[PDB]
Amino acid sequence: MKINRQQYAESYGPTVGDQVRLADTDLWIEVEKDYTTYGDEANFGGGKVLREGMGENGTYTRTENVLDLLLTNALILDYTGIYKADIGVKDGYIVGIGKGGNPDIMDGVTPNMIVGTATEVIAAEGKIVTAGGIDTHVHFINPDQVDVALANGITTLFGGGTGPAEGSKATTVTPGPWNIEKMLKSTEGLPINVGILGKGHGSSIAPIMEQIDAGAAGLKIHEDWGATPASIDRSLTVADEADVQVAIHSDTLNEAGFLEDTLRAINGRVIHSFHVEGAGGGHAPDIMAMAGHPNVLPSSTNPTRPFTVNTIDEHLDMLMVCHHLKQNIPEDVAFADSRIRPETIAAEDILHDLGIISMMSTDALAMGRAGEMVLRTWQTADKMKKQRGPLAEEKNGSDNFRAKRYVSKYTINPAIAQGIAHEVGSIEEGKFADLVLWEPKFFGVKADRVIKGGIIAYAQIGDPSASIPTPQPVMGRRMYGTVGDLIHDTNITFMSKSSIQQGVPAKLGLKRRIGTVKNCRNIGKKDMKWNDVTTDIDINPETYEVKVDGEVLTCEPVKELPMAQRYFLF
Amino acid sequence: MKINRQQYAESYGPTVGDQVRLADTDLWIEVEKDYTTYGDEANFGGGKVLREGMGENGTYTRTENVLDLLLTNALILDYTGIYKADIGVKDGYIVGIGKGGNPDIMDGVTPNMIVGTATEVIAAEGKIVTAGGIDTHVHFINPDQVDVALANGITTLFGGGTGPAEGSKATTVTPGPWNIEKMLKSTEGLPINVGILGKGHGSSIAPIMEQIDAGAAGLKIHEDWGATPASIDRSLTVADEADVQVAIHSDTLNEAGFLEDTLRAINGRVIHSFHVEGAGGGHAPDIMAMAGHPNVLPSSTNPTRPFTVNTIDEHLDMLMVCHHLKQNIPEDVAFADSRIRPETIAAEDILHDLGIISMMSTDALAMGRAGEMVLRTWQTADKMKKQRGPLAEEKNGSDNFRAKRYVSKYTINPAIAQGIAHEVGSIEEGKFADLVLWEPKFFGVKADRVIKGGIIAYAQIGDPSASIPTPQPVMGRRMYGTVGDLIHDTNITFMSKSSIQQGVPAKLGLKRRIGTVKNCRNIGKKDMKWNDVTTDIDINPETYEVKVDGEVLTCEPVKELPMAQRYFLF
Amino acid sequence: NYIVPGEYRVAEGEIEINAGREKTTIRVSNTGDRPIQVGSHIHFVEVNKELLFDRAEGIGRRLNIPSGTAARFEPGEEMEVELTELGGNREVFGISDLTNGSVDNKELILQRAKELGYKGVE
Amino acid sequence: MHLNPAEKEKLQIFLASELALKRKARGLKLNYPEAVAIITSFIMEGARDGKTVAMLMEEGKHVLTRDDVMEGVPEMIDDIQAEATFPDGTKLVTVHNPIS
Amino acid sequence: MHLNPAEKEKLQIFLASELALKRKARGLKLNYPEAVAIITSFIMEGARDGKTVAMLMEEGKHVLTRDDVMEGVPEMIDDIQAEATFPDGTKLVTVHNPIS
Amino acid sequence: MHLNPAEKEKLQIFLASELALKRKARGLKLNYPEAVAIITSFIMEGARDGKTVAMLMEEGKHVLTRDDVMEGVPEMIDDIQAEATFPDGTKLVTVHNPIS
Ligand SMILES: [Ag+]
Ligand SMILES: [Ag+]
Ligand SMILES: [Ag+]
Ligand SMILES: [Ag+]
Ligand code: NI
Ligand code: NI
Ligand code: NI
Ligand code: NI
Ligand SMILES: [O]
Ligand SMILES: [O]
Repeated sequence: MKINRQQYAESYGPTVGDQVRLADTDLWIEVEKDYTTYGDEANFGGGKVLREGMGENGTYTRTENVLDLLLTNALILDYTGIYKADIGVKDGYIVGIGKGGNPDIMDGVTPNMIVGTATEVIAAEGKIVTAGGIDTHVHFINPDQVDVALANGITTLFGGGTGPAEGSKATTVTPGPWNIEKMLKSTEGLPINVGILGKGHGSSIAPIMEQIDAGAAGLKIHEDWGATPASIDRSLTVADEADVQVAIHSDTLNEAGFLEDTLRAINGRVIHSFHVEGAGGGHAPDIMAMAGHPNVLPSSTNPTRPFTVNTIDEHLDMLMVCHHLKQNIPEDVAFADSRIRPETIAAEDILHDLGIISMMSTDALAMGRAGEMVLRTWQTADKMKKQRGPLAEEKNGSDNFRAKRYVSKYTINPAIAQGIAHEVGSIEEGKFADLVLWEPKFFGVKADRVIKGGIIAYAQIGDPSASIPTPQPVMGRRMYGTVGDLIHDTNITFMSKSSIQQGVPAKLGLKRRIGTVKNCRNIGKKDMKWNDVTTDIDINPETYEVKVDGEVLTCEPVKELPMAQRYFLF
Repeated sequence: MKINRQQYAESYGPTVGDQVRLADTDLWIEVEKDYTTYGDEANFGGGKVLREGMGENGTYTRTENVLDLLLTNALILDYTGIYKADIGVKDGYIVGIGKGGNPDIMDGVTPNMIVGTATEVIAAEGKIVTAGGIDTHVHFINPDQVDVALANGITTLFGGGTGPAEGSKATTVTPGPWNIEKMLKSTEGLPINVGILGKGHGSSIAPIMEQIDAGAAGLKIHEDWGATPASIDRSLTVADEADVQVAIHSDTLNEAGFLEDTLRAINGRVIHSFHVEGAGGGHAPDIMAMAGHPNVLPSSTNPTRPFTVNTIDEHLDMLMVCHHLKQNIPEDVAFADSRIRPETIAAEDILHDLGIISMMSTDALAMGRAGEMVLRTWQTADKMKKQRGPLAEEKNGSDNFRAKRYVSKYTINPAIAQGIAHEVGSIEEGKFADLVLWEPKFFGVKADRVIKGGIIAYAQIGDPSASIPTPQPVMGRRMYGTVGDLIHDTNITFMSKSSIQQGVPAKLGLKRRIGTVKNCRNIGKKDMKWNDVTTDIDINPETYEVKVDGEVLTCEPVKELPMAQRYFLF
Repeated sequence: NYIVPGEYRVAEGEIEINAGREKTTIRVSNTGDRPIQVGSHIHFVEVNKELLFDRAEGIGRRLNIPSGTAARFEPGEEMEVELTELGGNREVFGISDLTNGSVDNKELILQRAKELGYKGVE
Repeated sequence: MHLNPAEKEKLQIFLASELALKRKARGLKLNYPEAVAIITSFIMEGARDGKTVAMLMEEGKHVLTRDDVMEGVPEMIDDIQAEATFPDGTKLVTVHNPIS
Repeated sequence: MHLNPAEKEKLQIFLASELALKRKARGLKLNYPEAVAIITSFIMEGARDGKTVAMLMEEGKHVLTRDDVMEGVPEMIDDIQAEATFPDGTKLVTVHNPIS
Repeated sequence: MHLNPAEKEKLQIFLASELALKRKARGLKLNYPEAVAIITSFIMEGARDGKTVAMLMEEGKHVLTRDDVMEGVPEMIDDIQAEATFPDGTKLVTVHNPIS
């Protein structure tokens, strides 16, 4: 008995060699392999396969290789591959990627993926499943920002702030032991993973280190606090001792040094370069040359992503509003023209496409959009396919190479940079079950269901008074993972080893899962999945033209993007 | 001095022999008796009776027969009677139904109903007061469902789910120890009573029993997990040992047996038959014959309630959407025609009226409406009065017999079936103070105030910025019973005896009141208040005609219902 | 190049289900007066007692139909179905409690089937 | 007014429908949420008018045509579902493939 | 805009009033929440116009008549209360027995 | 519809703008939140029409004049900022000193 491939894909989702369009982009992903045994596919419903004595095992207790949750028939899109599998979850972690069901009667069942009495079922047939997004440039300004992030598939927020204080409105900084303690307690109520950055500023070690010991997960060096040689040096000395990541927003004004001075202060130590293109901040005009160095883990923030016809007019005025610039102060006009540069924003698109910028991030509510990191990653990949063509590495007419390079920028690479990729950032066995289901039509635009620690936290779902959940209005809503004490078991507070060894969680009464930051100081550019390119980036001081391997990097801004007016009510 | 009965009822609510219309139905309830002493009625306000030295006692401490709360002048509608009384509450329980005030100066004061310094007053004069509704068919899919339930007078949710997972979207099942633990923790944040059902599926005892030991309050057998003879048998063996209720959604497809096979597997043991009419699920076409048996506690779900001109067109399409049926697959069309039957939906109205179906429930968000169990109970009673006339048992031109039969279906009978009627389900001394106040004009449509454990949890109340609380907009709002730690003291998590003996509440950090499930295995149809009829129900396999005592049960669908377009903005 | 958001472009060819397993055709009659619908993965010998077929030929087998589909038998309907072999450990537990072990124990399965009135035990 | 949770939510659908209709009136091709809002509100106002579920299952397929909406929107909307209070109480309407 | 909690809630009343007025314009007898929304919005827009509390206590009794509403709706509405910003600040208007 | 948090919030701005426009049409001088709502909605509907950020920075300065608003309102509004989905995705518009 045979099924044609159209009916097969309608029933079970696509299989090997089938392609799927990403939303309304030109991007196609191809199923590389499939873990199923054709005819023994798992499915749940009236008269379906996951029933007692059939695809559900009626014998085994939960401890005996039985799952808490099976996602059936998922199309996984991950740095590790684009492929078809069932995903098994237990104790809030991914324990099996393979083939679920009942070894009594089915061939090819992964031995720890038994569906038993204890197993919940999520149907992922016809869905794309990704890791939750890891946003490492978050300003904690307004708690309403969390649902915005969840609705676009973000599951981890790394950054800083105390709410809409000016320090927090400019910088990803929760300063000092008391503010860090207060925000770790606030974090108990946020239905998303969190790590808090301290102030990376001081000329003595102790005022910086005491933030790490208080529960900070890393540091932020920001020009607004003095991105001086001393603050850079002390922060990195603290980070090397504490095993945490340092983010940097460098001295745009070149007040105490040029880029080469900042790099000398860094002295080959590991650092995360935020908004490396520089519209969001940094040494005017050549900060983006940071992305060539082997000790730099470079991220973009999202408003420059990708280069469009409204980008420059929007950014010149955004900078005027953000900085309180006056059009009748020539120094303010010169500053804005030194900072907002079509030459570097255009080159930023191509540096992403080449694997020279490794990471995306938001800059949520400071100079970037909390719900648009995933959205703008795919808009950039789509623009680059249109302007540069399929990458050489591609095969079978698919965009799988470009799709792995781009999904890496907001999943695994930020996790690696932050020292948290042991817990989050990819769909791999042994990692926390932060999973996002997408309808292909909505891929990268609006998440269907966001799973946090193996329970749904957020869902596009309809009328709660209705007979079934699909009637209007369908909107983003918090689910049972966010309610009561379950918000503690489904989310991770990431903290320094020292704060954990010193018992800060018990001191503050933290009930959330505690994640350990580690393995941040022994990494570089070579560790960024699919985005590992080191090269000499030349930025012309007079023309701002960007050159890599003697070749000027330029592209046109586009008048239209996919994943825009087809989808959004405003 | 005498008061005419119109002025008496305007001031204090109705008294003996007075009748009250239920919303805009044809149904009239008559005050059967009154606990007051005429002239010593309790009331609260400027220059009123509950004042120090007068109707309020100024001597007694709280422990000395003083109430925490008095509901003055309530018209109680309960299986126990339709009558006028004050209701006294203390330590979150109903301690006195009778006559409140001050024995210093008043005649007929119930000795434990002193109004003292410690007493709060709710005026129930001109209100109907009922028990909170007990919904035993809840799918936990979307937390927004709780306010929907509260707004229509429901105070207990029994069922299962982990949120909008497909398992939960089809079945009232929280599967296995880990999912049960996670949802008991979620329950800490839901301002309503909850009991969780495990998966009633397996061929070994241990995988089923371990759910009971983990904190489940009962089990659900659902065809989607295999409603096989083995799963039915093991579930009931577990229930008989654990003293919990089993709900069943039987094998609609007749795959492993017909109805007589399911009844043989049950083998005279106690079981709750969900949506017994069968549109919501069960042996095609004769499942409703379950409602004749002495060991079956039969419930309807609400979308079939009552039979209307849009019912069949709505249900055929609802089933198509729910089941993903194709109009060009003859097997799907035959299935739908075998399951959606005017003959059984029409007979279901009359079986309710005769006391042969004992219970209502929602099927909230799976195939039923979270806020319409109470609403559709009274719409059904109204339709039956119009089509069948006053029941023979009625006297004085009132509908008191029909009103007690119908209020029993969503209060006391589900509580008895679930093993929780020691705590909830009726306005009786010694039970938890879950009370619903209704304006007669809004009776069964929109609750005025919902009291949970003696504190208001939910209220129709207006502008929070206003001088008084009655200005627009008047809408359903959560009240102080839902806020902070008070959500723990005002709500009950119902759990198995074994989970309680094994210390699960302490293990999980549960702060809510813990209710014990018990006395579920030693009951039958005879225990269903006012709905205790056993009889041979014949369902013709060819015509689907229903016969009781040799007589075909049929009625017409109605074009219009009360408690509909007069009240609802959509 | 009309764009259908999220559309598939499926490869050429067909998917063969239950590849390499023995197939068996048998005649099955619904002797009851109510419809019976049988899913892809129920041990075929354990179906509704009122389905008449050679029960021996259902042992160790299930319907050779796409995963999650069913065969429908209207009241009085007789038709042929194709079976495939169970895989994995070829053990069945629960369902109608006819096997509770290896499907190799044909005599014991048929003895229980006959005793409980599963039609068609030869 | 005594608004319940659903009455408050469903006010939003009417509002999105009013926004979408203004956008259609100034000559825009409508997008996915606009098209869904227009057809949803139509169903709910139809129930309020006292139409049958059967009438609204037919009419909902003729509210918008493919020349009213952006490329791909017809194919994005498999069906539109809405519950509203008919004269005989709450019922579910599903409009299948509302736009061709 | 600096919306406070009440300004956000009271937007809902205006919206329900717009919905109700469209339903009246296509010839429906109005129900309980529709009638309340129309008279409430009238009061709040009256305050915004600079009318007195006394003018709105009179006018509110003539916004809808029993021939505009369903059987029983006049008897269900004892009064309609609304607070709005008059030129002399927030005041309470109650319209007693608005519909006969 | 799949509404996200911002789509739900921004429905409120359109509604406040509809309320304000009705108040302007019956001859009221508009207040601070009314003026902000009108100019904000204009920007968001402009983005939906496919105008550029540059066009809306110019046009937004001519939506209301000081004779449309109360004494002091022009001086209370330093600028009005709105993000909306342009054909090239979300962009920020700021209209500086929108009312003179
Ligand atoms: Ag800025
Ligand atoms: Ag700035
Ligand atoms: Ag259903
Ligand atoms: Ag269904
Ligand atoms: Ni920065
Ligand atoms: Ni920033
Ligand atoms: Ni069911
Ligand atoms: Ni159900
Ligand atoms: O930033
Ligand atoms: O159900």
